This record gives sequence, C-alpha cells and structure tokens, in this order.
Amino acid sequence: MREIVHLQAGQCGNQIGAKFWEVISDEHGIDPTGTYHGDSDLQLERINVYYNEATGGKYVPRAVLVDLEPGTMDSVRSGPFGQIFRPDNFVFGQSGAGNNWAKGHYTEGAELVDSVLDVVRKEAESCDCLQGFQLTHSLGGGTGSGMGTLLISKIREEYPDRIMNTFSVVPSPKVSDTVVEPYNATLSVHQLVENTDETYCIDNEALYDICFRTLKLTTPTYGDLNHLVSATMSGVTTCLRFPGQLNADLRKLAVNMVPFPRLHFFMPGFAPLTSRGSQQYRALTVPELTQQMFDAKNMMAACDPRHGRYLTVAAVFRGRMSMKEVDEQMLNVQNKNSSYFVEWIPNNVKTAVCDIPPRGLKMSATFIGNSTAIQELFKRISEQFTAMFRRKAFLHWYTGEGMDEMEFTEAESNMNDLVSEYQQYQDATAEE
Amino acid sequence: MRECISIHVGQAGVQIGNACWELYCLEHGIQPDGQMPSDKTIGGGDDSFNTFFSETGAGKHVPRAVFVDLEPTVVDEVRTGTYRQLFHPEQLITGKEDAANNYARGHYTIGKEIVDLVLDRIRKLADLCTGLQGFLIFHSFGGGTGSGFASLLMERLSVDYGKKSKLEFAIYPAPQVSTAVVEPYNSILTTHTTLEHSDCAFMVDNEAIYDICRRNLDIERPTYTNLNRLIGQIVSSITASLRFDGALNVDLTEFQTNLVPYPRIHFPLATYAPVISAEKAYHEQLSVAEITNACFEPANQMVKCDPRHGKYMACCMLYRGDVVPKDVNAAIATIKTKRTIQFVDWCPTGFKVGINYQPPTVVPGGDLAKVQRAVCMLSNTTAIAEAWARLDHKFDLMYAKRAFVHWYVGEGMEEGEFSEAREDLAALEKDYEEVGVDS
Amino acid sequence: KVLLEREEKQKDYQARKMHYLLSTKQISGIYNSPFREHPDPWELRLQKAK
Repeated sequence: MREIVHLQAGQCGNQIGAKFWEVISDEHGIDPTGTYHGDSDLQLERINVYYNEATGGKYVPRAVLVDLEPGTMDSVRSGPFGQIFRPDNFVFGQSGAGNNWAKGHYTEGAELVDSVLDVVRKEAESCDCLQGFQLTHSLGGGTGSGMGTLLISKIREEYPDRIMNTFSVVPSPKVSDTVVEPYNATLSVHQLVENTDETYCIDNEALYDICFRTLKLTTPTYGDLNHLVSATMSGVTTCLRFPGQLNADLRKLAVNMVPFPRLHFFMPGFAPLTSRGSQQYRALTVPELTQQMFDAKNMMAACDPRHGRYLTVAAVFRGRMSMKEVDEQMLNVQNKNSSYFVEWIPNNVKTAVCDIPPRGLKMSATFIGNSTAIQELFKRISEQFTAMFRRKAFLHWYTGEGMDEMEFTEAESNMNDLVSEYQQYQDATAEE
Repeated sequence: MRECISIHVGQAGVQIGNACWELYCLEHGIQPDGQMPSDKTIGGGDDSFNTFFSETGAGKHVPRAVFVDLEPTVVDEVRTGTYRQLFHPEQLITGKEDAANNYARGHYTIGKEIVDLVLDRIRKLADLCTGLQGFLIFHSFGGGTGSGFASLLMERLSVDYGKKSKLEFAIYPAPQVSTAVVEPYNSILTTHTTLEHSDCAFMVDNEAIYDICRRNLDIERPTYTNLNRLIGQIVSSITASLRFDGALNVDLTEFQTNLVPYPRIHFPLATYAPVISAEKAYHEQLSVAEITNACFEPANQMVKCDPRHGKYMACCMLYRGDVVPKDVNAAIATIKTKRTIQFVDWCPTGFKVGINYQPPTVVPGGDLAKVQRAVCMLSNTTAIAEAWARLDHKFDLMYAKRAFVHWYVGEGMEEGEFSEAREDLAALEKDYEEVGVDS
Repeated sequence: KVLLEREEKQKDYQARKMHYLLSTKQISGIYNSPFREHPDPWELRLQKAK
C-alpha cells in the first residue's frame, strides 16, 4: 500500500541515513538480526511503509545507497546494524568524486547511473502505489550534490506525480570543508529550484552551537548531529507512520506550506533540547514548548529569522495534551508579535498533534516553518560566487571536463533573480 | 581500489622509499621476512594492507615501488641490508654509469639507454594492481640521477597516462647552505619539466629541517636518518585516509582537486606538527588549537619564507589521531579572525577536515615520541615566490660568463635551453606576482 | 582616429592581466582544448607583454 521509498547519497548522507534507520529500528523494536522484537500495537500495521514483507516476519529496509567511493560501504556495513540492509543497493563506483560536481555528474554519472535507475524502478514496481521519494544528501562534495540532483531529475521525469523532499546540507562561510564549495552550491541550487518539489536546509555549525550552549556535551561529534537530524525526520514522518487524531502527510504540507514553487525552502527544528542534568528538572507543558519552538535559540539556523517576516508555519506535535492550548498560544503570539509575520495573510501557523508519543520520550514536537531567514545565506553565496568568478579561480578543473562557463553565468543570473524575488516579497506591503 | 605506485630515483629517493616502507611495515606490524610469523602473540596487522602491499597465495607481502638508480653503489648498500628478503632484485635496477649531479649526460647519453626496462617494470606493476589513483615519484633537484632521469621518465608517463595523478617530491637547494655547485644548473631545467608536464609539486629543503631539529629536538649531532623519518611521517600523514578510514576520509583526488587553483600555481607549503622529541612530549599539554596556530609559524615551515610577505589563496587542513571536531571548529574560528595571518580579498574560507581514527605510532630507536594526535597543513601562498627569484638571480649571475657550460655543450644539448627556461621562470614569477596582487 | 588608436591600445593592457591566465600548461586549460583551438585573436592576447 502507501509506502515511501528512501534514497541515499553522499558519505554524510549515507551516515545520517544509517543513523535514521538505526533510530527507527530501535523505536519500532527491531533487533539487529532482522526479526521483530517490538511490543507495541501500531508498530505492526503501518510497519510496511519503510520495510517490506518477507518470510519469517523478517522485514527488510527500503533504501538505496548510491556512492562513488567503496570505502563508505565498508564503514557503514561494519556497524551494529550494517548487516541488515540489502547489499545489492550498495552501488559504488571505482573513482572518487574529488569534491567535483561537474566531473562527478559527467564521468561518474553516465555508466553508473543505469544500475541505480534499474534498482529504484524495480523497487517502485515491487509495491502497488507510492507517494514520494526521500533522499538525504549533502551539498559538500561531488557525491551527494553531484548525483542526487540527477537522480531527482530522472525520477521526476519518469514519475511526475511524486513527492520530492530532501534534507540537503547548506554550507557556511564560518565552517567550510571544500574550497570550491560555493561553486557546487551554486550549481546545486539551480537544480533544487528547477526540478525539486521541496527542500529542507541543514547546517552543522548551528547544531554545534545548539549542543554547546544548551545540551552541554563533553565531546560533541557527528554522531550527535546524526541523532538530532534522525529525530527531526522521525518527528516529520510520524504524521503518516503513526496516525493520531489530526494526521497529515508530506504533500498536504508541501502544498499548504509553499506559496510559490520558486520558494520551497524550509526551517526545521525540535523542541526539547536540554542538558543532561536538566532532564530530571523540567515542567512538561504547552507554553514552554511554544516558547522553544518560537525562539531563535532553539532553531538550527545559522541566521536570524527576526530580520524578516514569518511566511508560513506548521506546528507538528507528538503526544497527548490538548487542542485548545495550541490555538490560544498561536492567537496570542500573532496578536503580540504582530511584526514578525506577514500581516496580509492571517493564521500562518498550522496545528498538528500526533496522539502516539515516541518511544523513550513522552513529549516531542518539531518545528517546520519557512521564515525570512535564508536571504542572507543566498546573498552571501551570490557575493562569494561573484568574487570567485570575477578572476575565474579554480575553473580549469571544471573546464577540462568538457562543460563550458555559460552554465555559471545562467546560474548566477537565476540566483540574482531569486534573491531579488525574495527581497521584494519580504516587504509584502498591504497596498501602495 | 585505492592503490598507488611509488617511484624512487636517485640515492635520496631510494633512501626515502626505504624509510617509507620500513615505517609502513613497523606501523602495520609487517615482519621483515615477508610473512606473519607471530603465531604465539599477535600485535596487530588485521587491516587493509592492499593499498601498498600485496597478498600472495602463501601469505606473503610484496612491496609495490620502483627502485631505479644509476650508481650501483646505492643498490648494493640496500642489498646488503637486513630488508633484502622483502623486496625483489628485479625492482632494483643497477647501472654502469651515473649522472652524479649532471643533467646533459643523464638526460641524453645515459637516460635513453635504460627506458624500455623501467617502462616494462612499471607496466607490469600497474597491471598487477586493480585501482590506480596517483604516483609517488621521489627524486631530487641536486642529484643528476634524480633530475634528468626523473624528467625523461615523467615526460613519457604523462603522455602514456593522462587520467592519473602525477605528484612530485624532491629537495630544494637552500640559498644559504648547499652540497654541490651545479645544483641550479639542473634545477632550472627540472623546474620547467615539472611545471609544464606535471600536476602538483611539493618542495622542501634541509636547512629548515636542521633549524627545527636543533630548536625542538635539541640535537647537536644531526644525521640523514631523522631527515628521512620526518619526510616519511609527512607522507604517511598525507596518505592516511587511504590505508585506513575515519569520520571524513580524504583521498588523493579529494585534496589534489582543490590544491591546484591554477596549474601554474601548484607548489603548496607543507607543515608537519608536532615535531618534538621524547622529552618534548611528556610535560606539554597538547590540544588542536595550539598546534594549528603553530602550523602557521614560519619557524616550523620546511621552506624558509616569511608568510607575512604575501597572503594565502588555497589551504588544505589534515589531521591524524584522536581529534575532536569541536576543537577543529574552535581553531578555525580563532584563525579566521587573526589579523597577523593575511589572505586574499576573494577567498573568505577554504580547508578540509580529515579525521583519522588510527593514531600515529612510534619506532624503537627513533626520536619521535608517542603523540595522541598529529596534524599536517598544505597551504598555497605567494610569499614563497622568493625562492624562485633567488634561483633566477643565481642562474643569471652564473650564466652571464657561462660558468661550467662547455661541458654541457660538448655532451650535446642546445644552449638556448637556458634562455627559455629563464624566460619561463620569469613569466611564472610574473604570474605569481599578478595573482598575489588583489584588487 | 585617436579613438581608433585607443581601441588598439585597448588590446595591449589586456595582455597585462591575462598573462597570468595563460591556460595552456599540462595541455589542459580553460579557453583552449584539443577541441577548442590554440591561442587565437582572443587567446593570442593572453601571452603578450607586461
């Protein structure tokens, strides 16, 4: 029935996908062997969304791992849950991307792409009817950004009537990993705005700041980031995995949340982010959660939403509390903080409560909203791209592949158009 | 898979390869016999040794490297060593005549005699492998064997394999101290070949090694062994994510793609740390920020150049050992706001994150102590262009009266080779100056 | 005609800057290629005086 096909790309994408799979297995009660060790009721009925029915009750994962380097599959397979996946899906090449988008898209994106199209087509045909495809990758390298866009384009061309949601990692000038990262980001944003339904922004620096100043961890590492993003996606996906009173799906969000197709970016966030010693001293209530979902300290942004106006907001809850509190909190927020959202469109916050609490935690609530906080990222990316493209540095590598330079020109023209559009929609005046 | 072939030309190249191979065998627990005799007490070795070594049907390891030299004395010196049972005699090609700091003979009358043999050797070695990424060519600019032969062989390897990385590692004639006199004669001709026919070139000298050893290791009696040990540690750190894994693996291609802003400018500045002795590694708290800041100090650079004279365009950051990302982020935040460090007005940021879970090991009898983590830096700055300027000035002053030129004339080579080499170096220096100039 | 001379002068200071953008080394550059020609009225200017 209604299932979701999951896709993998990039080493960071691979590790975050593996962490998400481990988290969902632990919360739904799946042993590392592959059988079922759960003790719940809703963990059997709708369990087929991410699994597949097989003999002996041994559910199998549904996620295709696509990469160019064989060293990632060895690492992810040696983990405690790396023996449960399908080795056939581990389609890896012989040559690395070298953090090159053009080279990875041209050379390592021609003779290897056929296998992954074949396997994803087989997986789609294996089920009766589908909804959408989830791909978790990063823009930091020629692996995630290099072929994730191509795969999304191919699946959109083949199956237009599907959901294209992704959680790509946005770069940051303060925290970099690639010298040519602005080039790859500029190339990827064009595909993200041309052939993608929706996209969520992911920043490592903001999560590092969040954990350092709130969680107060001794040695924060990428594992913590993977845990947080896995919890984020789990809260996002619990609307369909565990139906409650007011259930929702991805497509209703994507329609109600995106006013214009050219602006499909969002802002995720999770509410209960506390230190280890503060877990035994907390008051579980609605106003605290509302403050932590509204404040800029808890969101995972490397930016400030207060510089602009809120466009569209969805409050997705997961627990057993009430319905009146949410609406009254939203009403008094819109009445008091009237200068932080668009006055032209009232009621910009959506109510959504999942009656099924998560495993291991009683109260959980994520934040999905599209505030005016990405324009500074876009403008700084445009400025740095123009700075690099003026004297044309680090350009011989891309030119030697075969592709010309007009692609950069059209990409930057599109970015200028998009940022102009964003800035002239930020000041959405009522009238003249 | 990630498998590379090492090339060793000249005595310096051969001894460097020996140091690298012995470091690899000691770090991987590989016994000198070639098999695994540790049947009573194991001490490691269950890893991916296929990157450098090869596994036979009987449990034997065959090194994959090229040990070619003209003077048979070095081949004999290595042959009478204790590691003779590891490699194969077919890989150590002898020779009747040697260049010995001479290019013309070594490029025309000696080089062209042994070509088909080494080409067949390297073809067999490449066929023995599955995945090839780059090469490890070890030579020197002062040595005649390591200049003419290196040039003539790489000129053929480039035209035979255009899709494979061509690295470079050699020694620079220090402006203060030198071993011979005709060193710039060979250097001026080798630089053109390495610039217009290779992708990346790494340059170091010995005076800086002497200064750092007497300053930190505090040795009054230096020797070549520690010099080779430092270079071997550098090479091992560079290719650390290949033999092993980590949080963010950094392969050869991954960094070399960004290390070349322009194939004119492919001369990075390596900096190893910590370079300390045993007593220098006991009562000294070591974190990431301190060593990263020390990496930018001119005293710790292996090239005698003040970084404050120019600015940086591209930077490559590496690590090895138990490194925590928060310390890396803190160090990045510290250095990005440092006013002493200069950089161009166009590249706000650039560096890499290589996290290696395997800590660096030690050697019994060496000088390096047991450090929990290591770090290496490959930056690109225009302040290093002074070395080429001094080399050009020396060449001009020693070419005006044609000192020691009649020998090369008699050997057979066109005397213009000096003129276009000089003008190519001048144009390269002009390009470096123009790039170093901001808006 | 002095304007035309300026136009001719507008070709030489070009050779000043793009001397450092001569992308011909390694037989792998930006403007040139085995398919897109050797220095030509545009790229011939990338090699000239200071």
